[PDB]
Amino acid sequence: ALRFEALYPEGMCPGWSVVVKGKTSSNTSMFEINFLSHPGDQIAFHFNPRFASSRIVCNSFLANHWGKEEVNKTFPFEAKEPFQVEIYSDQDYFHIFIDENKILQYKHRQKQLSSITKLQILNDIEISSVEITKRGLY
Amino acid sequence: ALRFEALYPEGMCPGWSVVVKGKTSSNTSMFEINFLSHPGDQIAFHFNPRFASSRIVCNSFLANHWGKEEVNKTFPFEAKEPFQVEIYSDQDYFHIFIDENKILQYKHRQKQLSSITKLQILNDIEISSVEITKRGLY
Ligand SMILES: CC(=O)N[C@@H]1[C@@H](O[C@@H]2O[C@H](CO)[C@H](O)[C@H](O[C@H]3O[C@H](CO)[C@H](O)[C@H](O)[C@H]3O)[C@H]2O[C@@H]2O[C@@H](C)[C@@H](O)[C@@H](O)[C@@H]2O)[C@H](O)[C@@H](CO)O[C@H]1O
Ligand SMILES: CC(=O)N[C@@H]1[C@@H](O[C@@H]2O[C@H](CO)[C@H](O)[C@H](O[C@H]3O[C@H](CO)[C@H](O)[C@H](O)[C@H]3O)[C@H]2O[C@@H]2O[C@@H](C)[C@@H](O)[C@@H](O)[C@@H]2O)[C@H](O)[C@@H](CO)O[C@H]1O
Repeated sequence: ALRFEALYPEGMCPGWSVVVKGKTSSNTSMFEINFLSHPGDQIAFHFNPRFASSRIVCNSFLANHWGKEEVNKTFPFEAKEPFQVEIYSDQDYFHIFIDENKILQYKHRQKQLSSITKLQILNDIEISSVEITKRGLY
Repeated sequence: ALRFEALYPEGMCPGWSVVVKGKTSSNTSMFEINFLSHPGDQIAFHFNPRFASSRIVCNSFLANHWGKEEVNKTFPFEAKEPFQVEIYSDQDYFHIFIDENKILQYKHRQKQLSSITKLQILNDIEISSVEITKRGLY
């Protein structure tokens, strides 16, 4: 189920942060935050915390296929407890912070960063806030 | 021109805050922030700062007609200068704060508040941030 979508047609990458606060409803489901590129609604970045297995799966869906999964060594979420996830893009990575701690980086596979105009948040997350902010590049 | 859209299908009213930060590009154009209700994409609240005339026009577009304009001349904007607009809904009004000053309140005309699932930001605004927060008091 779609919980939140945002569209910024001029392209929200690189140099933008998405900050999502919320918590899961279940102990053993999952949610995803996807960054989609236009045209095609390809998934440039899929961030998928899976609470049954305590694994964060990251991937891209390009040319009608999922690529190689990048699975983080740790799982800094707790089911049913509030978290903050920030995803910030630079020229080379999506950088993921959870509760203000740097957790992982994911190298861009879709290189056409300015085509990433759409954010979707799906499945088991009760959102308390979404912030989309133009940070720039440092 | 659509600059930003957000969809929150469970309803973002009442008790949510939307904070928009940005600046205009022109000295004498205009932008609008619209809260839309589903089904129908009716405009529950249209917030339209008009820089040529220094007037904030507020209205609703329901049953295929604009209603009575509620116009504020406080116009605490300056062309090309960063601003912060916060729109917070309670059970009775949309409350508007600009640069942390309360400017106006607008009584709900669309009474089906939970049907307000969509935010659109159009025309002459260069967005630097959009934040959408439940329990908009915090
Ligand atoms: C079984 C399969 O086809 N793939 C397994 C991997 O699961 C997919 O992992 C992807 C990330 O690498 C996505 O998370 C994907 O789900 C998303 O995409 C699909 C379309 O592909 C749907 O839109 C989902 O709604 C969306 O979340 C995962 O596939 C889904 O879950 C699988 C377990 C399976 O039930 C699929 O049918 C379902 O679409 C899995 O991570 C990997 C390791 O276990 O094994 C692959 O086989
Ligand atoms: C001329 C007219 O039809 N209406 C005048 C008022 O202008 C409209 O004001 C509305 C709020 O009360 C909206 O701001 C509207 O613009 C929005 O909606 C229209 C569709 O109705 C379009 O989608 C626009 O893109 C959108 O911003 C205003 O109408 C627009 O501006 C007018 C000046 C005119 O050019 C219209 O054709 C255009 O749609 C105006 O504020 C009022 C002042 O007294 O006079 C009304 O007649």
